[PDB]
Amino acid sequence: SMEQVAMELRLTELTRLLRSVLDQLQDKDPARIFAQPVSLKEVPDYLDHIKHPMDFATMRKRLEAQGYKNLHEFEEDFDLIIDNCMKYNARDTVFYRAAVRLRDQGGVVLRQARREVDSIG
Repeated sequence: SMEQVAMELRLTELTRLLRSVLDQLQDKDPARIFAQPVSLKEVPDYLDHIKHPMDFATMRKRLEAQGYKNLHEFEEDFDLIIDNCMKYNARDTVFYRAAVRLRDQGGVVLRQARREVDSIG
């Protein structure tokens, strides 16, 4: 149907916007601390601590399969990246501090993305 097609075009346009958001969020992580999943070879106990791991590569895979239906879903995954890190790592670590900085800087990007997604519908 043409209605299905139109919905598919909206999904595609959202996907384009979210890819630009994701690039912008990831530039706020110049150390690439959140680039890839936590390695179970190097933190074998990780899953005893963190129930839903997340990282930028995993988000990017979801994005390219047009797997985010709205901005809320994408933000949930971004928040997992930060929140997981702040639970697993202590306050005095480079990891926790990088999460705090990503959160603060990403909030600005997400504030306007919310306006763009509403605005362009």
